[PDB]
Formats: sequence, C-alpha cells, structure tokens
Amino acid sequence: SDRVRSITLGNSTITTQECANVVVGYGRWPTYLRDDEATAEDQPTQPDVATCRFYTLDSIKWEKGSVGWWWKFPEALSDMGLFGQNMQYHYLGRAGYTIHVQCNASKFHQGCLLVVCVPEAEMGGAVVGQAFSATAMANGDKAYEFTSATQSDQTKVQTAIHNAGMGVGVGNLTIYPHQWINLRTNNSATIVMPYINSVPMDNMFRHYNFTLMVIPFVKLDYADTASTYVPITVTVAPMCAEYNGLRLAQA
Amino acid sequence: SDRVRSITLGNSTITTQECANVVVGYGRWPTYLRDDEATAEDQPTQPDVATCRFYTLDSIKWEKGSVGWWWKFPEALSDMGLFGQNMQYHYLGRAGYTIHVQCNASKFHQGCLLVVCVPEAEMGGAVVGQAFSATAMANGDKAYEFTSATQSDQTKVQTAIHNAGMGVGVGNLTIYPHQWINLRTNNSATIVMPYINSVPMDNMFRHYNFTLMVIPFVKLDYADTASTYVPITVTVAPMCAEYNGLRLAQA
Amino acid sequence: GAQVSTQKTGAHEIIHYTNINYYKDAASNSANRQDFTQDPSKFTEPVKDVMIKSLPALN
Amino acid sequence: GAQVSTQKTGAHEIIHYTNINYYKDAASNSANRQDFTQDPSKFTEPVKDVMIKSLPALN
Amino acid sequence: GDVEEAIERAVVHVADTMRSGPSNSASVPALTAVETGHTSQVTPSDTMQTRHVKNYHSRSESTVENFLGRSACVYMEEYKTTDNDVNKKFVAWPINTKQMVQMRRKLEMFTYLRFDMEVTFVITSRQDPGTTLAQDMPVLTHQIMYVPPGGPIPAKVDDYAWQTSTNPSIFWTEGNAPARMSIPFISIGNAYSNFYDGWSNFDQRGSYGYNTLNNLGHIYVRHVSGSSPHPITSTIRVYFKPKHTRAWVPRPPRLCQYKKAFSVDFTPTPITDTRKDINTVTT
Amino acid sequence: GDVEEAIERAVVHVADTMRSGPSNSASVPALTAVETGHTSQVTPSDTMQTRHVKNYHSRSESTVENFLGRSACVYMEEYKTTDNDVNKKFVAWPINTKQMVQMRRKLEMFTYLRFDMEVTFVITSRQDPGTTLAQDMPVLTHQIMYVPPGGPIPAKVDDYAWQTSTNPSIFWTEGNAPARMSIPFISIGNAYSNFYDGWSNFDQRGSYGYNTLNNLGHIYVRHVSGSSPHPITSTIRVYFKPKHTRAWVPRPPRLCQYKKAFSVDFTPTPITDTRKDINTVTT
Amino acid sequence: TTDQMEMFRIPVTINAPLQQQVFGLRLQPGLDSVFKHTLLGEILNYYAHWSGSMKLTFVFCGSAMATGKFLIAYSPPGANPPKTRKDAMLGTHIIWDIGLQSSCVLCVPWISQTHYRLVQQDEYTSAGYVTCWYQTGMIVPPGTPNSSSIMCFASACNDFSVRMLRDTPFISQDNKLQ
Ligand SMILES: COc1ccc(CNc2ccc(CN3CCN(C)CC3)cc2)cc1
Ligand SMILES: COc1ccc(CNc2ccc(CN3CCN(C)CC3)cc2)cc1
Ligand SMILES: CCCCCCCCCCCCCC(=O)O
Ligand SMILES: CCCCCCCCCCCCCC(=O)O
Repeated sequence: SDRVRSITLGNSTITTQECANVVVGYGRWPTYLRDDEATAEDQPTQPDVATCRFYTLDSIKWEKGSVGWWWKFPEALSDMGLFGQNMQYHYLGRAGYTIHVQCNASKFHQGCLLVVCVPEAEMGGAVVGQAFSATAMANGDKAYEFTSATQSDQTKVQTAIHNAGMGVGVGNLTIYPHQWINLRTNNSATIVMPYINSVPMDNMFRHYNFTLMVIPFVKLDYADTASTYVPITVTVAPMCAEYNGLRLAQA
Repeated sequence: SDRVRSITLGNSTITTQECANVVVGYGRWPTYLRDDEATAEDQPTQPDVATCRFYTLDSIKWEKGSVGWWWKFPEALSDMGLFGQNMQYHYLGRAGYTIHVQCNASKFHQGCLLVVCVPEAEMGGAVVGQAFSATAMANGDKAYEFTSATQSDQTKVQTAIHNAGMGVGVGNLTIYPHQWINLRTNNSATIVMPYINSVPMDNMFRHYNFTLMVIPFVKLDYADTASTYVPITVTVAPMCAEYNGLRLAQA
Repeated sequence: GAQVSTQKTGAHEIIHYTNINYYKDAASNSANRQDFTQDPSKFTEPVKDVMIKSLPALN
Repeated sequence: GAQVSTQKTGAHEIIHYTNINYYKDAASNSANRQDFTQDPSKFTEPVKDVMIKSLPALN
Repeated sequence: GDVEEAIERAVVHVADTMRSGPSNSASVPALTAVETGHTSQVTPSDTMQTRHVKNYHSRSESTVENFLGRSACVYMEEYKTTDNDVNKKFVAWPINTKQMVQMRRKLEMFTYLRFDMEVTFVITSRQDPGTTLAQDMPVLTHQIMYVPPGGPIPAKVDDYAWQTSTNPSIFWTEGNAPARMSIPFISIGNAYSNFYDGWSNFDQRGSYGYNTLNNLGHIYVRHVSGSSPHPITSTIRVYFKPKHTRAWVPRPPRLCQYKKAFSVDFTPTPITDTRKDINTVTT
Repeated sequence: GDVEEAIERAVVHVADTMRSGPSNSASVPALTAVETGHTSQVTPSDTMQTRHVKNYHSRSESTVENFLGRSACVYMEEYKTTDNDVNKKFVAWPINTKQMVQMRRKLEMFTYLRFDMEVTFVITSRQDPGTTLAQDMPVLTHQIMYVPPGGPIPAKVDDYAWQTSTNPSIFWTEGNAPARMSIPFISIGNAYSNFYDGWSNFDQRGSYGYNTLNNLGHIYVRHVSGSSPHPITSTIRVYFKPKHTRAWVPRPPRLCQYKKAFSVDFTPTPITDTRKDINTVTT
Repeated sequence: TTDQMEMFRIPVTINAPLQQQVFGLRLQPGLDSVFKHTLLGEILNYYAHWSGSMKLTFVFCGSAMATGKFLIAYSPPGANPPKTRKDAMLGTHIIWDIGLQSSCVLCVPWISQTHYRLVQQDEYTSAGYVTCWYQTGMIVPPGTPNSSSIMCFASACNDFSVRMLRDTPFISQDNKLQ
C-alpha cells in the first residue's frame, strides 16, 4: 500500500498510516552548498544529526469558528534544541526543512485544510502607513491567528483572512508548494522545502525564509459526539543545515 | 630556528617566538573513536571547527608569595562557547586537549614554573573523614590556590602545597606529562593530551578527566623595576571532540 | 562574425535574417526573444512518487 | 580587415563582436579597454633577496 | 564559416490531439485526488471520443522574455529653466520600480528577477503662461546624471558636482531622437528581490520590507545653461525595458489597489463581484 | 582569413581559496618584519581553516585604461554675440588640466602619463534679459580654432587670423550633435609630467613647478557671423577623455583642497576626523 | 589630539588590569574615519562596491628588552560588539608574541552573505568589528621607558576587487581655480 509513509531524521521517526503522497518543494531536494557557489571563505560547521531532527511545534485547537493560523520560519525554531544554539552563535545559516502537519478525526467529521509554504511572505500593517514591531507576526513557536473581519488595531498586521495578509486572493495560494488535509481521505500532510533565497547564505534572525499557513476552506462540522475540538500539531525537521561566522552569542 | 611554533585550530591561531618543544601526551596523538571499540549504537555528532578551537581561560597574577594553582577539566570549559552547549545537551563526550600556558618576563627576572597534567587527580579533604561539596575544587574557569600551611577549614580540600593535595611528594609529579617554564629560556609551554579513561566515553559533568597544575618551584624575584607582578594565562583547545546521547539540556 | 538564423513565420507561408554585434559588452546585445523551451512539471507534478494517470491515485 | 573578438559576459550566461578601422591614424581607434594583465611585485616585493613567506624574515 | 555562422532554433507547437474510440475498462483517468498537491494531467482524449487534430499553435508570446520585454514608464517629473526656488530647477529621483502601478504589478508576479536593462528618456518643454510671452530662445540642452550610492549630490543647478569625471552622463538636444542606453545586472546579490520579509537590524528592528534592499542610486536632470527671460517648464519621462530576463518562484497577482510606494499596505477587498444567485447564467 | 581575423583575449579572475586544515609546525607565516619594506603576502588560508572557494570576480574595471577613460569637464566660459567690449565677444584659453578639481585629482595620482586624447565640445546659447526681446534670428554657427604655441593670435572677433590656412578648426551649427575629434600624444618629452620639481633658469631662478612645462597652445572660439540686434550669450564646455593610457610612479592622493591653478600651494589639514575615544565603536 | 602625529601611535603601559582593551574599531574601510583616508580607503572611495579579504599588520615599537603578548580578534557582524576579552576570543583571533620578529599579521577573512558590499556601508551590509586586548601584559626591566607605542598597517589581499566607478566626495570647489 502507498498510504503508509515513514520518515527517519536523526534520532526521531515519524509514521503515518493514512496519508497522501509527499510534495518536494519545486522538484528539488535539499543539498549542501557547492564549492563553486560559496562566497564565505572559512570552514563551515555541519552538526548533522544534532540539528537535523524532528521538533514538535506546540499544538492548537480546531474549532467550528476557526479561521486560520500562520508560523514564520526559522524564527519558530529560534529556541529549540541545538538548532537554536547554532542560530544564536553563528552569523550565517542555510538549511532546508521537512514540514509534517498532523490532524486526525473520525469518519463522521468533515472539513478541509490548506497547508502551504509561502517564501518571502511580506505582510502589510493594519493601518496604511504607520509601522509595527517584530512581535505582531513572530514571537517564537506560538501561532498567530487570522481574522474574519478587517483588522483595526494599528499595532498588528492586517489579518483579514480572504486577503491572506498579502493583498492577494486567498484562493490563488495553490501556486506555492502545498497540500490539502481532507478528513475523508487523509490525516497528514508532508512538504519538503529546499533552501530558497537570492544569496547563498543569510542571517537566520534578521530574515524570515518562508511562512507556513493553515487555512480551513471548509469549516469543521460534526453532530452528537463528545469530541468538541480537533487538535492540530506541526512538526518540522531541518535538513542539510550548515553555519558560518562564529561570534559571541545572541543575535 | 626551532624556537618558533605556530598552532592553528579552527578559526584561532597561537604564535610563540621563544618556546621549547611540544610534549605529546604519552606519545599518542588525539584521534576519533574506532568502530571496533565503540559501545553506544546511535550516530555521534562531530561539530569539528565549532568546538575544536582555542579558548582563553581568564588570567591570574604571579606574585613573590604565590604558591600555586590548579584547574579541573573539562569543568573549566563547562560554560565556554558551543563546547559548553554540547556538554549540556549530550549524555556522553570524548575529546583530547591542547594546553598552552603563557608567561613572559624580562631578562632581569628569575623564576621557574612546573606545568603538569594529572589524570584522575583525586583529592582529600582538609579534615580526615567528613565531606566537601563540588565547589571546593571546581567552580568554572576560576583558579584555585594552594596553601603553604596546612589547611584547617573542613569545607575545603587539603591545600598543603608540598603534598599536592594527593598525599604524594610534590617533587615526583615529573612522571606525568609536563613541561617547565624557566624565565631565562622560554615563555610558554605546550602539552597535547589524548583522551585517557577506562571506558570509551564518559559524562563530562560527572567526571573530571584530568587536572592542570602550575607550581612555582623557584619563587619569582626582581629588583628595581616598575613591574610588580607577572601575569599568567592559560589557553585550551579541544581536539577530535564527539558527543552522543541527546537529551534535554542541563546536566 | 555574422549570425544567420530563421525569422518567425508570417502571412504567405527568404525567412532568414542577419545579425552583427557592434559593442564590446554583452549587455548591449538585442533581446533574445526566440527561445521557446518550457517544462511545467516543477509546478504541476511536485510529488515524490510518480503518479500514473490511468491508475487510481490513493492506492 | 575585420577583427572578431569576444565581448564581456553579461546576464544570462553569440558573445562575439566585429570591429573595423576607418581612419588612417592609430590615434583615431577606440579605447583598448580589454587588457587585464597586472603584476604588483614592483610595489609589494621591491626587496633584493627573495623572502619566503613560511620562513622567518630576519634570520 | 568565419564570415557567416548559421544558428538553429526550432518551433515547438502545442501537443496534438489523438484519435480516441469507445472504451470500457477498469482504468479511471478522470478520477484523481487533489489532496496530493498534484494537478491532473487528463486530456479530452481520456474522457470522450476525439478526432485527430494537428495543432500549429505555439506559445511564443507567453515567454517571460516577451512578457516583460516592453518599455514601461517608471517616473515623470517637471523642472523649470528659471525660478526663485532653487530646488524647483532640477530633479533628484532615488531609483526604484514601485512608483508606477502597471509595471510594478507586472514585476511582482515573480519573487526574484535577473536581467539587463535598457533605459530611454523622453523630454518635452512648454512655455509657461503669463502676461508677456514674446521672446526668442535657441534650442535647449539637457543633462542626465547618474550618481551611484555614496557619491556627491548637487545642491543647486550650477553646482560643481555637475562636472562629472567618473559619473556617467548624457547631454541631449531638443528635436533629436530620445536618449537611450544599456545597463548590466548591477545587484550585489545573485538576483533582484521584489519582496524581502525581514528587518535591517540584527535584533529585528528598524526598516522592514523591500525598502531595505533599495540602494541603486539617484538620477539628476537639469538644463545645461538655458535660462530664458520668461519661465519654461520641461518634463522628463523614464522608461525601463528588461532584457535577457530570468525569473524564479512565481506568486499570485495582487488583488488590492496599491497605496504606498515603499510598503505592501492595503485595504481589504472582496474576492470578486456578485451575481443574483448560484444558478443565474443570463446577462 | 584576410576578411576576418580572430583576436583572442582572456578572463583573468582573482585567486581562488584553497582548503586548509589544522596545523602545528615551526613555520610562522603570520610573523614578519615590515622594516624590510616588504608587504606581507599571507592569505587567510595561512592562519585559519578555510574551505575551497572558486572565485570568478575579475579586476576588469580597476585598470588605468578604464579608470581614466571617462569624459570630464576641463573648462567653461561665456562669450556674447554683440557687445561694446571687444574682449568679451570671444574666448582665449591656454590649454591645461589644472582648472577643474575632480579630473585634476584623478590625473595627479600618477607622476607621468602617456595617452591619446578625445576632445568633445558642448555649446549652448540663451537670450539675455532686457526690456525688449522680440526678434527673429536664424540658427547660429560657431568656430573653434586651435593655435599651437608661437602662432598668431586674434585680437578681435573679425580679425584676419580667423582665416586659418594651417591651424585646425571646426565649424559647428546649433541643433546638431556635439563636435568631437582625436588628438595624438603631442609632448616633446617621452611622457606628460603632472609634477616638475625644478626651475626654468639654469641658476635655479624664475618660474617653479609644473608651470614651466605647459606649452600646449591655445583655443579660441567665436560666433562666425552672428550679430543679433539684441545680445545673446553662449557657453562652451570642453571635455577630455584619455585613450590608450599608460602611467608610471603612482603617488598618494591629495588630502588638502586646491587653491591655485598653477601651484601646489595649500593650507594644512587634519589627517582625519575624530571620535570620542580609542574604544568607541558605536555610531 | 593637539599634535596630529599622535594619531598614528597606540599607547601601551607596563601596569594594567589583567584584561584590558587596547583599541577597538569598526571594519568599514571606505566609510570609517580610521580607514577613510588611508591608501586603501582613498582607492575604495572612487568605487561603489568592494569584496575580498584584508590584512592588518601590527608592529611593536618599544624597547628591545620589553616583552608582552596581545590578543587581536575579528568579530563578524552582530547585534552587540564584544565588551570583554572573553567575548572577543569567541571570534577569529590570533595570539601575538613579541620577540625578534616585530610584526604580526591579522588576516580578516571575507565572511559575507552577498558577493559584494557597498562602500557607503549601511546596516544591511555591516562587516563587523576589530578589537585588541592584553593577553599577558607588558613587562620591562629597570632602566627602560614605562610606555610604548604600536602602529597599524592596512592593505588588501590578492582576492580583493572593486566595481562601479563613481566620483569621490572628498574633493570639491566653489569657484573656478585661477
Ligand atoms: C544609471 O542608469 C540606470 C540606473 C539605474 C537603473 C534602474 N535599475 C534597476 C531598477 C530596478 C531593479 C529591480 N530591483 C528590484 C528590487 N528593488 C529592491 C530594487 C530594484 C533593478 C535595476 C536604470 C538605469
Ligand atoms: C587642439 O586640440 C587639442 C589641443 C590640446 C588639448 C590638450 N592636450 C593635453 C592636455 C593636457 C595634457 C597633460 N599635460 C600634463 C603636464 N602639464 C604640464 C601639461 C598637460 C596633455 C595633453 C586637447 C585637444
Ligand atoms: C564596429 C563594427 C562595424 C561593422 C560594420 C558592418 C560590417 C562591415 C563588414 C561586412 C560584414 C563582415 C563582418 C565579418 O567579417 O565578420
Ligand atoms: C573607409 C572604409 C569603409 C568601409 C565600409 C564598411 C565595410 C564594407 C566592406 C565589408 C567588410 C569587408 C572589409 C574587408 O574586406 O576587410
């Protein structure tokens, strides 16, 4: 059967028994930087198994009135194991990712989720002009919620769901690497993202490589059951990570 | 000329222009663990340049009345760069060391220091029986001072210099890997220590692999000069370090 | 130093044109608007395991 | 009487250009801005005895 | 050859349609699963009987090279030959592509771009109205100066900075063809970035967005020495034309109207227009 | 060949970086002695572990040919078509390169130079203000005359000297492209000298400095026959562009501002700007 | 500095706390006042982009009987410059031993996210800091001066290159010279 998948990174394993295929970025698998594309001269460090492993990114509740959530990477892993330490101590970084989203429900539930990775998901403020701090869209592994109505608070991002916070039609996000979680058929989604940027390496604190979004297109529904909510969990594993430019910590 | 030496580990370099030869442990150079001697099954992590580099271990003053000092390793590096982080996050560790001691003075000074690395330097308490906590002999990179007179405080180790705190003649420490700093001739000392233990790997927080001692056999002397003290500095670089058994941090 | 290549078809169908470069910088050349290669698999078929159209998808 | 030579690379990388001289004086030609030879030893290593980088300088 | 080298390209043409007959089998090309992220590759031949058709249509005009290979206005401004305000006798524009909406939207369909540029300048002049207009003035001349970042900037129409010894410049006389030039790929990175989701400072503070990566320089324009007894106003228009284009990571076209030249800020907009009901199909 | 000869140049590229590992030896590349006048040739590979890097950067734009191969203004002056003062209706400039600061400093980075020259003239005209400006005047024409040293010099706009039989000249009509020409290496010595530490007389007396070696001639300009009922002022700008350049004996760039066109005179200037203290590193 | 020549010499003293800073500076060769007017900064100021590694050479000009050790470190870009030697030693550094060889070379490697950097450096293209600290301290015998000086030399490596000519902002005029 092709509905079973198993993934082994480092000292951690993921098993799914009811799942769809695996989506691989833009057809490219993660890989190390070549000698003819590098620019930095000093030797890189490659922790390997110490950093390339699955980390569980806390959990959220799917209610009948949920609208959606987003996470920004690699900020979401900024304080997670030795990956966070290497991020703190190094000037430059580079790594691909494997994203696994778990959501399971009985055969009597219904609903559909869109899982999509958006590279360079620049967002606009709630009030045209003005400005917002780096806390309205990234504060660690905590998830940020979209809003059904137009946002009004000037201190946070425009969370109107139907625009995806980017001024574009929410229905066109299918162009990015994506997958669907339809409760009739599957309970997980797997995406492999290569490193995408305009430069060989970049500082992992200053720049958000990509944004993960989970959006319920068909809202959850059920009847006459004791289960009131459907938890959603996100797991991420860096791949082929390497760092450069050791200095004092913090960033 | 053979009085010049240069050592390059990671992104750090040491240069000495007036020095003696280099002492290599018991004739053995540090190396990685072989496949036919390992016992742990999971893949090790080898940070390489991120951890194998020179760290400067604070500084002390050499006075006319100084008696000696000691440092315990790897506790002395427990909070130093990524070496400390890998120590915290892993159950097992293994690494050799390069120890460099700097001490320079004019041609009109006199004095002699013994630099020796003592494996398994178990020490006795000031009061026979009783017990002492793990703060009387190791509190980070800070140096601990020997005493000319017999120790009396029950909360600390017997610091009588002429017994070296081990119940043995101080003059017989020449049996261990050692070197002398004689101000007439040299200003540095270099020792390369392989990993010495009865087991392939060990926890780096629970066990002190070896102890570094600096002892003035011929006390410092000078006349009619504005320099009142001669600083002494210690630099250490782990070699071929590898770790195993990732878990929650702290130790 | 003269390149000869075919020109796009037109009504009523020597369908050849000549080109010479005069400047020392490649940025000065004219647009290369005659390349027509394309491959949509990067966006339409990004899955890992190959899917056969005639077979059922999931199992 | 026509010279053919390569032109500097550019984005997206017939990288050839043609040149002809029309005037009888060599001063009328265009700039020869494609020579890239250089040798800094005249200013960086003006010493008489050769110095080896790995060896000590004075003795 | 030596004199004549022969190149060889090729027409591509879209896929033909193959003849299909009645079928009755266990294969189900029509049934699929979108949950995999896979777009179905079925063709009409797989769900109905079809005849053989030989297509000669080509996708020549849909290439990115042709799509972006059109000159588009990016900036216009006015400057006067003589006036009391010093700042109003010359222009100073920080180069960017976000000023004009149409070309901005064309570009922002991709995340990263790499191309050479062809710049064309269109300059026109007109006499300002007034109570007395009778004068005789010879043809005017204009100077366009490009100052890479960090260079000196002129503060007045007759400043010393206009004596460019290293900054490129063009002198153009009215009545001739518009000025034009070519520019190579002048980015420090490996590609231009239309979007930048990041900050300027390492502690996530300061400027945010693509404003951080715009360091292309400035353009200055003036009348060389024209100073008429009566004011004359000139307008300059700048046109950009990408060449040798390459693009990566397409992204959906924008839906909301633009409101700032250096920000993504917007006002929420409906997905689309409405109709009477889900069955209405008439006009 | 005969019709087509093929030339062959080559990209150079900067040196690559070689992989380096840990070392422990008696060699000390880092330690040297500047007393020898020798600049150390160490590379990062000699003091730290490095990866293999293949560089494709080239130093094409740093060559002296490209550095000095840009047109720069060297002189501008104004002359009127009609006026009461005879001397104000034409220009007379003794050729030199010390008038304009930027190109002067670019040139004085070398002691001796040898190059061909490309000269371009930009001419513009404007009507002078007055109580009555209504006139009709056809297009103007200008003459540029070059007089090698010792030749006759015109004393008025309609002198006989303007009938050049051997002095080269250019006649230019307004509205066309700027005039241009090429000039060979016209020095009596084997190279131009920017600096001359010596005197004119053999007993160390007279003129001192580079003023002694400036014998390049003069340039004269006039309106051919234009003489309008109302005054019109024209301005000419001269641009120089070295070609086929060679340079010797580099010298440090100047620090102090220029004050004389034919002297090195200066006012003492601080070495550089100051900061709070030797440890201050913040903005 | 009432005397201009005092700018070139870095003071050093016999008795100093065990860890102390000798000097600190920003690595902005074309913009920082320290490197602005050097033989390298002047060349850079004619261009807009630069890349490659740099050499800093330090020479000790004390008495022949004086001795000491210094730690010279390069800290790549970050949110905070080092405040102590403990911080500085985590970056690229070299331990300099003063002896018969009077000079030591700190080679600043090219560590950057982009192939090129702006000469008019901004926060996006920061390059880091360079600092020097006492390693052991300076010791002198009787009958010698109690203070000494160091000098610094700056130059480019063989992989250095520049790009995008521009006019230098250091020279200007208000009227035609005569
Ligand atoms: C001097 O003659 C010139 C100078 C500049 C130009 C404009 N060149 C140019 C303009 C725009 C982009 C696209 N970049 C996208 C990312 N954004 C942050 C910056 C602009 C690339 C080149 C033309 C002629
Ligand atoms: C007639 O068409 C001409 C005539 C003259 C020129 C200027 N030619 C010229 C100018 C300057 C230098 C450099 N020399 C440096 C030493 N200094 C004492 C004299 C000037 C060389 C040639 C152009 C066109
Ligand atoms: C700057 C180059 C000017 C070229 C002028 C047009 C071509 C004249 C020569 C005829 C074509 C032959 C070219 C060749 O031999 O490759
Ligand atoms: C004054 C020379 C005018 C040359 C005009 C352009 C060249 C025409 C001939 C075609 C190129 C062949 C030249 C050659 O035979 O070397």
